[PDB]
Amino acid sequence: STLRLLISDSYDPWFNLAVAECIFRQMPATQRVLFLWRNADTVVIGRAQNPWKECNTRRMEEDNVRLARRSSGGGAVFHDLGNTCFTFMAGKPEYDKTISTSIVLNALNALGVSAEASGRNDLVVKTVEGDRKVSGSAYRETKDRGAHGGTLLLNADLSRLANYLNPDKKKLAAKGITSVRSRVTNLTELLPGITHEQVCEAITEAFFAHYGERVEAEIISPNKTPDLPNFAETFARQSSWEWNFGQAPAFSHLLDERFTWGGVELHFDVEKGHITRAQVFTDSLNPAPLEALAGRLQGCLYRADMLQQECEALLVDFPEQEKELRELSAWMAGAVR
Ligand SMILES: Nc1ncnc2c1ncn2[C@@H]1O[C@H](COS(=O)(=O)NC(=O)CCCCc2cc3nc4ccc(O)cc4oc-3cc2=O)[C@@H](O)[C@H]1O
Repeated sequence: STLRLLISDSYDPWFNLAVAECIFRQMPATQRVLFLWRNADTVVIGRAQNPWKECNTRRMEEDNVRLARRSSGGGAVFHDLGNTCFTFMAGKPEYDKTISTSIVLNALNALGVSAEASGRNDLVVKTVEGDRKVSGSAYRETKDRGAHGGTLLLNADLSRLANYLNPDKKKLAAKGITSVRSRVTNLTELLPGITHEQVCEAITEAFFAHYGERVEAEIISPNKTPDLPNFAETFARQSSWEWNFGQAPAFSHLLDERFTWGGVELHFDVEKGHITRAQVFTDSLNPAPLEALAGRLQGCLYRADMLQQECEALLVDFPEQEKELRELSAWMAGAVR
């Protein structure tokens, strides 16, 4: 056949992405793939985004909310079990992202909701409060293939959506794509009790309709590594800090705090998750260890656990300022989460 339908029973955002990443390559050029999946408590960012800048990476860590960098573009979005994800995969030149959008759109109309796409990749319903966003999307192409993945806000926690997508005021000069903040709502406010299964059928039946074929859905299990080319390597890298966080565009961070022993200001040049340069500005009466720290951060990870390593390594050479340095390491680690 020409079609392929995949349903994920895994909620690991890293897992499902690794599946697409393995389906996207393994896919025969003549094939047309639909992928239906969900994710439990995650903030998903695009390839060219800065996690610390686009979402509350600190709040997520406190609350065990995973961060995932999708291979496609777009902005930062929050995933929750009331958030349905789809992914249409075709080959060029047959591939068109408007086709997929219409399939989803037709499917929505089959359910009794009347929405239309807008912007670059939104999907907005007309409500009493006006226009509300119930979906977004992002795309990925190569020389011969294509992939249009998107969401659908069925019954996500809108509170946690706002809470994690509202980052701590940080002082950042960052390259990359920034998110386009829109007003959102849940479809359950429109079709009370709409579930993930009900939606999947619509998107599936609309997919089967526009193509005229049918196929039995292939189910993926979480308790088993799917039989895919280099999945084990894919799922491993996709899950790494070096990808989700490291593959952020080059940026800079300005830090400041007024301690009782003086004020300290830090400038961080970060690239591939690594501090390429640290500069200290202080009015402390014993600035020698701080000017020394500035050098010791040459190449250090932009992460709270490695900064504290370098600080507890500094205490050895400068034992007199043990008190002052521990306050410093405590603050420095909390500003980079
Ligand atoms: N879950 C949500 N759904 C819809 N809207 C949401 C959500 N959370 C917060 N929002 C609100 O709207 C804004 C969307 O911002 S945005 O338009 O820049 N950015 C976007 O619209 C990007 C949408 C990305 C959707 C997406 C597309 C994908 N495409 C893929 C394509 C290929 C592949 O292998 C994997 C893929 O995985 C994907 C995962 C995905 O989550 C957020 O800032 C927030 O105010």
